[PDB]
Amino acid sequence: GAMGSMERASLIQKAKLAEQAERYEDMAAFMKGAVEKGEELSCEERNLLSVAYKNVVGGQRAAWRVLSSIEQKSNEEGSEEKGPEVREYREKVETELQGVCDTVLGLLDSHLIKEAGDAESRVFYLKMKGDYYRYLAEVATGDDKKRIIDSARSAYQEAMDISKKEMPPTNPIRLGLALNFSVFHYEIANSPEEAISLAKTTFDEAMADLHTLSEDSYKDSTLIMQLLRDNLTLWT
Amino acid sequence: GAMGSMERASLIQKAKLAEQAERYEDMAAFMKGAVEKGEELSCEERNLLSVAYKNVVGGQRAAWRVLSSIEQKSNEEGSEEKGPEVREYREKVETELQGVCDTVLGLLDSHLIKEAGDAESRVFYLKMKGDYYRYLAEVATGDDKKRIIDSARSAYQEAMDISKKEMPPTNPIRLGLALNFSVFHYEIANSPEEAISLAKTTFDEAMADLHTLSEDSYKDSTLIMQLLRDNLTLWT
Amino acid sequence: KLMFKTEGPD
Amino acid sequence: KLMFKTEGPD
Ligand SMILES: *SCc1cc(N[C@@H](C)CN)c2cc(C(=N)N)sc2c1
Ligand SMILES: *SCc1cc(N[C@@H](C)CN)c2cc(C(=N)N)sc2c1
Ligand SMILES: [Cl-]
Ligand SMILES: [Cl-]
Ligand SMILES: [Mg+2]
Ligand SMILES: [Mg+2]
Ligand SMILES: [Mg+2]
Ligand SMILES: [Mg+2]
Repeated sequence: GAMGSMERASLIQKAKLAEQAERYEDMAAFMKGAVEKGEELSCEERNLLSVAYKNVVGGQRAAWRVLSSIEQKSNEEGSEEKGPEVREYREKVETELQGVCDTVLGLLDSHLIKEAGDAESRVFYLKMKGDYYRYLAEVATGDDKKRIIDSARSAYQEAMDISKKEMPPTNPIRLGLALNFSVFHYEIANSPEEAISLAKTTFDEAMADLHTLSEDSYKDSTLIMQLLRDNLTLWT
Repeated sequence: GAMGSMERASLIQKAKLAEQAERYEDMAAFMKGAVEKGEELSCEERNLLSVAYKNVVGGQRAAWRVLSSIEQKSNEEGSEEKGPEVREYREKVETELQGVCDTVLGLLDSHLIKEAGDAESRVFYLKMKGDYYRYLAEVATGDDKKRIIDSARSAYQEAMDISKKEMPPTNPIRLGLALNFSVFHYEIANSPEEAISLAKTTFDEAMADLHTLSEDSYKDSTLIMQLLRDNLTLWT
Repeated sequence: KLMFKTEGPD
Repeated sequence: KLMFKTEGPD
């Protein structure tokens, strides 16, 4: 694509520079270009890809929620009409967000997931697929909302099955997956009891496996366990 | 341009929404579109324009400094060559920064400044012209660095002359101008004593005029006076 | 909206 | 680089 003439290694190097510069749109374009070289990604390269797009879409979601809230305020009873502008600009941001999600899902489909044989890579990518369908679901309202949700559910569920079979309970990828799937359940699928159950079981099974870890792995796993607890504290 | 088909009022409304969403690239494009409608800007619209582009270029300057520092590290004695990538990406960001500065300077030249008759509008725009030549000077290294610097100096100086003739010493536009011109002197023109003198005189003449102000104007002026003091504390 | 904790940045 | 204070945001 736009990055077809740059070396894979240079794109990865420049993704790392862009991260240091907090240039996440650049970071994402470089990692898109690296993915499209057609080689599978290393653990570090997968994380560069995810961090880049997570930062880009995070900005769009934050903006969308601001605009959505204004728009709902402007449609409540007793509100001075202000015309189409809020709706139009909310749609503008929403469309750009959906474009980013579609781009990421395209990379996963063509062909990161099908070439990911190892559990740590396949679970990572399936979690990402669930995540970006979840971001689509956050803004969906039409005849495709239910299918978007089920696409997220299906991706998360395949990732859960593999992780439960192939990874220890403290594996940070497995833990981050369960965290995000539980949030899916809570506020996307409107299944709060499923969300709470998944988070508790995930936390408790990790806690019982911490004894097997080095100090560095312990730090990685407990960091995500704290997020599970943070949510449970709000949900219970 | 790209915004030629949107109403002026809608562009201003959407600039304000983008500010609330922290979508400053959008904010800048909307205000560019509003300027190109050809009407002069109100005080609020001038500030929307400035805030938008200040946020955009601020991100680019922060990124450029990160990349420039890495690049200088990679050219010090005893450093493992890493190839052209740091220089290339620093150039990429630098070129985008220069493009933003050229866009702003184009708006000022065509035709904000020539149509600005009042002191508060003409000083505002001339200060902006000095500012965006200053951002160009921060990254300039070639046969045009001296002329870029003199362009900044010339714009700031015309703005200073008008402000001294037409505005009270506490006028926030006049104060922000003097702040920025003093920083120009200090680190662009390598004239630290001019910088210190301008900041002290500006601070002291404002301090003696505060008694004329309402509580709201007092708050506006003292906010910028504190920035003058902050710099003087580091410079003396 | 109250955003719950999910993996990774922002 | 140590950035000195200038007018306005960022
Ligand atoms: S697989 C080695 C690796 C792990 C991480 N992140 C861990 C905390 C697990 N996700 C990682 C982050 C990177 C980045 N933000 N540049 S690179 C990298 C490598
Ligand atoms: S002229 C009225 C006016 C003033 C400001 N800023 C003052 C603190 C002086 N620069 C202003 C800022 C705006 C914004 N960030 N939206 S709008 C507006 C109007
Ligand atoms: Cl729009
Ligand atoms: Cl580049
Ligand atoms: Mg090659
Ligand atoms: Mg839509
Ligand atoms: Mg019209
Ligand atoms: Mg250059």
